[PDB]
Amino acid sequence: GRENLYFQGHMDVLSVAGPFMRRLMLLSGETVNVAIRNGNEAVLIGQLECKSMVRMCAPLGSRLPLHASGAGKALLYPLAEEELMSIILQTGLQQFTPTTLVDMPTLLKDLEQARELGYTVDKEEHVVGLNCIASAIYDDVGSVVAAISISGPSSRLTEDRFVSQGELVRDTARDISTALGLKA
Repeated sequence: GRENLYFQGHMDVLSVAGPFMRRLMLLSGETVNVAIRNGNEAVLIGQLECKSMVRMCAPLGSRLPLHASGAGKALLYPLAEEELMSIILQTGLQQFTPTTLVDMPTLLKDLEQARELGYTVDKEEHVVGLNCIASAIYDDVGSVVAAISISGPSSRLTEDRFVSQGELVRDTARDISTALGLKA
């Protein structure tokens, strides 16, 4: 079912996300990605690149770590601690950069913060020089079905912009969730 990469629910998120991905790319100036959970990794299924020659440009289908990428963490923060414990038992907490979160308590502390703010921040935890800011997309029952993120060079998506961009990503995710809920 939803464990299939081509699951219709995933495609439904893509079908309504277009307009919002466009607005987010324009307002943030960075590449916008849509990821879903598959095989205990975050897989990029939608993307809209920004126009800058230097940017994030992983291909669709790229598989990202759930505990170390912004997109991955956005798929994790809505989950109950028991499910999180289950996932990590199987994936482990591979270190990708010098600051990756590789301990369960720090990871949980970070996800609790993202749940309070409605967005997560990945500051070079996956790829050196790449910051990712992401937020969960939810279905009619409040379950997380996907995540949207802006990803770009750490020198451009700087710390002084995390709050303004985080709120824009959260609002964007919120609108996608709403659009997904419409019966057209």
